[PDB]
Amino acid sequence: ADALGMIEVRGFVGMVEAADAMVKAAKVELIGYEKTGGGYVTAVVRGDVAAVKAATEAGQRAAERVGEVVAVHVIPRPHVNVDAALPLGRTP
Amino acid sequence: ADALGMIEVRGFVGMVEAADAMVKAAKVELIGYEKTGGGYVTAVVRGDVAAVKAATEAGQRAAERVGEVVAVHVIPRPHVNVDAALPLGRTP
Amino acid sequence: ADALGMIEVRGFVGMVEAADAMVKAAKVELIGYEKTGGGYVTAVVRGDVAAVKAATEAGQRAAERVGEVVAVHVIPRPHVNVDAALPLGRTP
Amino acid sequence: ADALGMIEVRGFVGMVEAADAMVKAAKVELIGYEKTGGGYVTAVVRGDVAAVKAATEAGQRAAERVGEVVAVHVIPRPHVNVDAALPLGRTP
Amino acid sequence: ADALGMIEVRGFVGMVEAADAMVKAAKVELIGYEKTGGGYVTAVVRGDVAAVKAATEAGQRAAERVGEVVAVHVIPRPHVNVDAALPLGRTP
Amino acid sequence: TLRTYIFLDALQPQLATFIGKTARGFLPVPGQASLWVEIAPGIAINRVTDAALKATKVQPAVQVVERAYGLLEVHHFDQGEVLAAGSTILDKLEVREEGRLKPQVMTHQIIRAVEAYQTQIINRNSQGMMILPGESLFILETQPAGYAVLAANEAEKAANVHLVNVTPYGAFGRLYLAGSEAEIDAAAEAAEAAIRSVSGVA
Amino acid sequence: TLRTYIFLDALQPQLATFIGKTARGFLPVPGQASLWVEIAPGIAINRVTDAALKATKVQPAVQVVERAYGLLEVHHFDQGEVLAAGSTILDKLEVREEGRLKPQVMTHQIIRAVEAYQTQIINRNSQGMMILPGESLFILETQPAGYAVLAANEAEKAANVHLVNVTPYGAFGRLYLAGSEAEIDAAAEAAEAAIRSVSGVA
Amino acid sequence: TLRTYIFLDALQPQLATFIGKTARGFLPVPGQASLWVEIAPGIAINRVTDAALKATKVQPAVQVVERAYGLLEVHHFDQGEVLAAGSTILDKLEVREEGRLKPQVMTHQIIRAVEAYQTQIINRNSQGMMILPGESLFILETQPAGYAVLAANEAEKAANVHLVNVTPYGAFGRLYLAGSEAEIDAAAEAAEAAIRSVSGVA
Amino acid sequence: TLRTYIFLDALQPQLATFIGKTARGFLPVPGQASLWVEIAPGIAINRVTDAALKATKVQPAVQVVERAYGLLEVHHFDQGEVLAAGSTILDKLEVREEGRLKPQVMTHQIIRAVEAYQTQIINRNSQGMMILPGESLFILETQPAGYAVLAANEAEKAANVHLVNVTPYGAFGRLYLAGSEAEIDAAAEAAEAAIRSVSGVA
Amino acid sequence: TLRTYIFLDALQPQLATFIGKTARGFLPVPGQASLWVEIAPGIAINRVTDAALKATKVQPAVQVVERAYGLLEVHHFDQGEVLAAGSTILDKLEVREEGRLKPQVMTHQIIRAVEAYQTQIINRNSQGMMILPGESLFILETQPAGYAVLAANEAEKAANVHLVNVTPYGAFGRLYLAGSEAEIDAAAEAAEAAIRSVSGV
Amino acid sequence: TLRTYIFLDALQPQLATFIGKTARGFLPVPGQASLWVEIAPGIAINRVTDAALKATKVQPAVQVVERAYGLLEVHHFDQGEVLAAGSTILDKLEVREEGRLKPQVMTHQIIRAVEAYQTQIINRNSQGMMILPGESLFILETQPAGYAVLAANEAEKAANVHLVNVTPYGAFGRLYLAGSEAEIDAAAEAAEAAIRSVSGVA
Repeated sequence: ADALGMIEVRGFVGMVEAADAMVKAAKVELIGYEKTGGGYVTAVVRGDVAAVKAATEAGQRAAERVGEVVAVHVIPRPHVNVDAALPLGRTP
Repeated sequence: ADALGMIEVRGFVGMVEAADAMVKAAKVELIGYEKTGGGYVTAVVRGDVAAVKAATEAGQRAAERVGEVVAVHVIPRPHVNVDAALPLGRTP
Repeated sequence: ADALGMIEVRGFVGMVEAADAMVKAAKVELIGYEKTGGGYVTAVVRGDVAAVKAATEAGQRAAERVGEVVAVHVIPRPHVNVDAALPLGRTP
Repeated sequence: ADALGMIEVRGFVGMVEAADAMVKAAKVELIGYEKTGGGYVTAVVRGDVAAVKAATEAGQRAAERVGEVVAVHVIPRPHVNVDAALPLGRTP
Repeated sequence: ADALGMIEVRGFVGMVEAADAMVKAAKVELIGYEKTGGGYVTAVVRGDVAAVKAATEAGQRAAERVGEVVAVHVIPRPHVNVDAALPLGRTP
Repeated sequence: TLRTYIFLDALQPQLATFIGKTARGFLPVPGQASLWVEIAPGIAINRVTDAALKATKVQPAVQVVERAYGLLEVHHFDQGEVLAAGSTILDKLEVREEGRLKPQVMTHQIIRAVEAYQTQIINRNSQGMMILPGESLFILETQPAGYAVLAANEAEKAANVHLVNVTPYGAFGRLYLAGSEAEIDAAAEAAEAAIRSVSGVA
Repeated sequence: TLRTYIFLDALQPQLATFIGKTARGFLPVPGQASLWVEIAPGIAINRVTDAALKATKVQPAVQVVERAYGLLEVHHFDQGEVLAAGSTILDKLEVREEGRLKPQVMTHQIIRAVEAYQTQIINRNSQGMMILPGESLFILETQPAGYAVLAANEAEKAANVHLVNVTPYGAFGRLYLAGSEAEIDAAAEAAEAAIRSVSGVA
Repeated sequence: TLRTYIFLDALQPQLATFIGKTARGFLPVPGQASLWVEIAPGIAINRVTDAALKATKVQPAVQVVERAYGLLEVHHFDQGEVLAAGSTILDKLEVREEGRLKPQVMTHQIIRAVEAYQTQIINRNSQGMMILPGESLFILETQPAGYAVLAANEAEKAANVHLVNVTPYGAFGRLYLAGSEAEIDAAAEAAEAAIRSVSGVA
Repeated sequence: TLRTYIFLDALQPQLATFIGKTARGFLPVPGQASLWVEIAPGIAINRVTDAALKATKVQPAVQVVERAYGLLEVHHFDQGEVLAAGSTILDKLEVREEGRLKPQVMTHQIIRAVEAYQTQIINRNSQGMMILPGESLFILETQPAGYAVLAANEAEKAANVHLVNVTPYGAFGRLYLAGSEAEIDAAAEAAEAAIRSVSGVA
Repeated sequence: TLRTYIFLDALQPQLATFIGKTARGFLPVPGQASLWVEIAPGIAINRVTDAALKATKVQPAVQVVERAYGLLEVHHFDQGEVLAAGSTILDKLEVREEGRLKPQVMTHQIIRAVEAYQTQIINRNSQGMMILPGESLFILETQPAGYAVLAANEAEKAANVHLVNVTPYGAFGRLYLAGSEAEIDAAAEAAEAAIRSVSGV
Repeated sequence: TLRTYIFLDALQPQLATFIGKTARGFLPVPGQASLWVEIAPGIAINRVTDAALKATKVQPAVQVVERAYGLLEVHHFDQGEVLAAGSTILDKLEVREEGRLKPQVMTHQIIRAVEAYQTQIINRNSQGMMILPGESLFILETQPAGYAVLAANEAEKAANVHLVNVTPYGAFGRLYLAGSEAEIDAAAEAAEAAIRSVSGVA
């Protein structure tokens, strides 16, 4: 299964800059974005483990200047129930 | 793949004033506005780089008189995945 | 020749939890374990560097709260003589 | 007779790292490993006098970063009774 | 054309102690001894350079306890005329 | 004055291949030992090289004279030959082992996911393996210039990276590496752990 | 006289990297569509290039006026631009699609486990990725010289190899590839099937 | 430390052609906007270049690292792209617009009617348009070296001269121009008026 | 075997400038009289050169031995010296004036309003003045190769163009000429009338 | 297709010096025994070289893949090693000793008392020792191109000359020698007698 | 600032041959006079060279500008012409004969019976006559850089040696010589007697 890298920012501008600097700094796939309400938006990139790790470590470094970065996380091998339950880019 | 400009305002009135100042300031195209919930709304203009770089500065100068401007940022060349997945006006 | 990941625990229980956390963390292959006497055992997984670098860190973070972790080390390319002479799960 | 190089490390991880340093830093024959209980494992390389003296330098330099190095030693010509009675690789 | 090690001792006893120390300290070949008269005798060992350079130092350190060591010198690559004309063990 | 005295106890294959690609001398093969000597001033190494060539079976590859940075690589299979050539070089210079300058790391940077336009500039001005677009890039400067080959040797020996360029001469030693991100991280760890584990005069 | 008209639908990254390493012109990036036209006499290609640059928005990398023959590369992302440039070139030359010379394979060889003494010479005399000792080599010549980029592109597309060298201009186009044994075997099968899949004039 | 930050808002055709004749990376076409950055130290531009290549659509030509004079040319049709690339470069360095060094003219000599024997040495050690025997020669040194392309751009933009050479690297920036006497006078006036109309740290 | 015997009565300044930019010998100046002798085999021209240097005081600029052919330039201010050197050469070779091969034009084309993408390539691999975008171009190949300097010389004797690149040794002698439209039209008319006015052996 | 198979029993020091000045490979020392195999097409020599390196311990110096031809040099001190490498090469190509092309002399000239205006061009356009004005010059073309190294070696083995240049790969093998008059005359006699004593096709 | 002003009153043949092998300019012949003027700074010699060429019949070979060491050689048969060119150069600079720096000998070494491995590195990085194995080697540094050709001329003039590489441009002047042992001894004596017999300012 492909990996997972999520950046949750309070603000759409920080999420767009995060999701831009993640795809400019690795070979990942920006599959979408999640709007959990109250200003919190989460950008999701997906690919092999070192690429999404470098992508989140660049997207955090880019989005802290233009917003409020709340969460930065990488899951290297998510279980298939997460991809089959949550809208995270690998729903069969 | 024109350049990108976003104004995030806590408040609809400041966002409408920012969107009014940006399209009067230069050659941009207000493609829409994103409502992340909780009062944050982000107006998006899209055009070539020295137009949006003056437009977002005029929108930051005007929208600080009326509301709480959270983030002002210009992306000079957005990646094709950002335009393809995120709702930033140029979905093919 | 895949990369090497070794977790040495003074105790069988911490080693089994370390091996479980490694094989649930990334895509590795638990090839076995070594019993060097005196209560020291060593779980050995093997996979490419991006997987095992995160796998051994997850195994160390999940093996400190169970047993006593002695050594954690990742060898990105073992030589063919180590795989031929020592029991590291790639004996020809 | 072929010259003898021995690295005794308290732990299997430091021994595998020391053997990986030795068989890459020179041109020796890693004949095996000796387990004397209590976590003391000894890697044995065996080449000529130029090779093992430069192999165990990298072994001592690379095994101190991962654990406890008990002993590092080079014998340039082991006596024939030592290779006849002790299992150090050249047992007839 | 292997390397060369020579220990000159004023006295037979120190030369025999040096020739006994050198062939134990490394893999060299004691080819002979040269009686130049007046008490000076020169033990000659022969092998690759890191054996003879670690052999003649141990032979000097052993033969200083018993006699008058005149000269200790190692020749890493003796010329083909030196091996061919002088009695240094490798006359074709 | 001895700036760099480093003994590469084994030449890993991309390093020996890259040295044999830009050798003004005899070409080395992988598996051999190696010795790099960088001194100040430069022309005196024209004597010193000859002393090594009169002493041992070693065989030189790169010998650069610039009146402030001499250079000499000598390589042979038997490591005793190369160590005795080192003793000959240090006896001709009348300096010691610890008299070498301790290398310091000036700048290490990892420039992950290089765009293609930068790869054109990097591979046109290099000789090693080509950098592909999207691969990472580890750049390095060491003081003095001679220890960059040591950094390249240990970085190849640890990880699975592509050797792009190394510069053993000049004011400071440059090193470029390419490959996937985790292997570039492991090679960066190898180069940093290999440079500052060298004893010498600060 | 049209000697080579080949249309690369997608540049594999090591091929485009090697071309942009040794090009006199605008450097291509991977993923672009390429077109190689080799004609005789060698100077008239300066006409032919102009025709493409009057019709489409294609962009040239390699325009080599060699000692006998003239080689043109043009490339662009949109394949409609490159195909319209090819139609403009074939109408300026007033020849058909299958008016090119049929490519002929002179020597196709797999050299398994190349010794170090050969590898040092091969990758001293090349400008690509270094062949390492112990790697299987694939050597290939095509006549005319312009079809070697087709073999390089297809052999990289259908395998996992390292491009050591390719020479798309001259009397005979040459290809040096290196890699593991099964991957060199798959690349050899793909290239030998791809060169014979081109029709033309015998 | 920012030594040179200059923005050539239009590449006049002999300058863009000379840049494209000695371009390391992607070579430009005339009519494009260009930007030259020279910094100290040198290898730190290898990061900074990539930053511009992540931000804008610009494409680089000359990227020279010499550990004390880095260099980066970028160029594109849209002047906003090149200005935003320069803003990205100045933000990555955390310096400002006025942090650049104010260029000083250190030698300007007009050699009227250069005879033939000197022209052989001048064109044998240059790349641009040839100097003819009997034509006037304007030579120029500017400090720092990166501002010489500005003087070359403005001297071509004002007068009808031939660009013999411009060296934008090293310690001092070199400019060789050739042509008839009044046109060389007007080009000299333009270059002297263009260099000292740049604001910066003295 | 005499392939080319051509006598330039006066070198135009761009032609002599271009020759002296890329000559392996004694550099000629504009206004001198020149004589180009290309023979096959290529080494035997070292006899022929000596013959001139045993008779007259003429001076050689270009004496180039190629893969197949050998080219000799000789030059002096006095046409009596150069014609006596030519008589010495034709008596050493024991041939006549018309024993030379008759020059054949393979491709004479005028490329009107050359695009910028091509003009960034033509002088990327040239040796003379830079073609500028928008300038019309005349390309030319003559066989044998030594006649092309005549194709250069008269083409500047009857027009005012820029000599881009003339290759006078080869299998195919090549000529590039840039400039404005009607002016290179007159240059092309003069060069095509100059080549067909040379008699010899078909 | 074998074009040139020549065997040098001993390299003269100026020849081995010039070869190791302009080689791409493992440089020979004077006194070694050498072997030159030029075949067509030029890429199959990459096979042929490998065959020698799978049989013997010889070292290759010059392995040049030309426009249409391909040249291999191998050398070692033991002539048994070099002759076994040659036997492995000739059995890999499945040809004989006389399957090589017989070399033709296209041009041989002794140019006496070369004046300075020619010597400057000759030495600028060479890679070996500098020609001096007043020295007699010997020029030579051998086809195929490999045999010129034989035409070098014997021409120094039976004279005392200065090797200006030798080009052993291309459509014509080239030799420039310079020296005193009698020594250039003896070198010319030795080189012509060495080239005309090679059998072939 | 005048660093080196030396008047080679006769070019001995290997020196004139070596200069005419690597001169970016007109080539000299043996028997002519010479004049090596080296100034500080560099680009001013572009005027000063012209000051020779207008005034006298002299004719230059080497003209190097590096903004710290501007160097010029001129040569002609008539020694009065070369002395008049020297007077014109020293009048243009407004310096005198004794304004030159007195040359000091930094490092002279006689390396006897050089082994064959070192000869490869020496002749691969040189242009003169090939050093043979077993022959002696004399290396020399002079301060300033321009006085190395004086020692080369006088050492060829005295003994029967082979000039290997004289480097007059750069930080300090290098000299390599080869040949038999007693001849290298006499040439070393001649070079040391020729350098320190020059008047100047220390």
